[PDB]
Amino acid sequence: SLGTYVPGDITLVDSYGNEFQLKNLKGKPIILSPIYTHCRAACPLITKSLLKVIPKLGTPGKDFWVITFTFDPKDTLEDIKRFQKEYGIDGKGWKVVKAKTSEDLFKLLDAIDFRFMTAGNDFIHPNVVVVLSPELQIKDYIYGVNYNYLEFVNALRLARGEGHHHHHH
Repeated sequence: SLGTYVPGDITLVDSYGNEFQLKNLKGKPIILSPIYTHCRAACPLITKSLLKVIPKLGTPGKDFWVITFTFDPKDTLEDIKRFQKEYGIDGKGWKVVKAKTSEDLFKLLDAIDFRFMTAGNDFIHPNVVVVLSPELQIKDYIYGVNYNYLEFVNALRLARGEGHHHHHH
């Protein structure tokens, strides 16, 4: 939900096995990309679209964090490491992570209003990237699988508390 905060005490584990809490990433805007590693449909499209827009915007780990996270609670460290290598993701400025426990997973998905449902061996789910402020406030949602530059620039400005002086609020 726009304007609400993602809980900072969510524990994530990166594709190198490093554990951290979401609050550890405070200080820069955060681009969050929910996927599952065995998706051969939407998630590669989302991730490939991100690979094409992110370099226009800045340097992950410096200007903002990028966090690809799996919502499939059966994905293990091996799965997220495989996903990272597949897309050439650096793994540090742009991380591929999983939730430590189901509570971490619920809490994250609940905060960003994301729900999924089983469809045979796949999941049905929305295509979304969430942009957070440096304090973990949800500032924008970008939907679909074919991202444009301007929408991301605008989202990052909102994340930084910028691009508002054209209007009295």
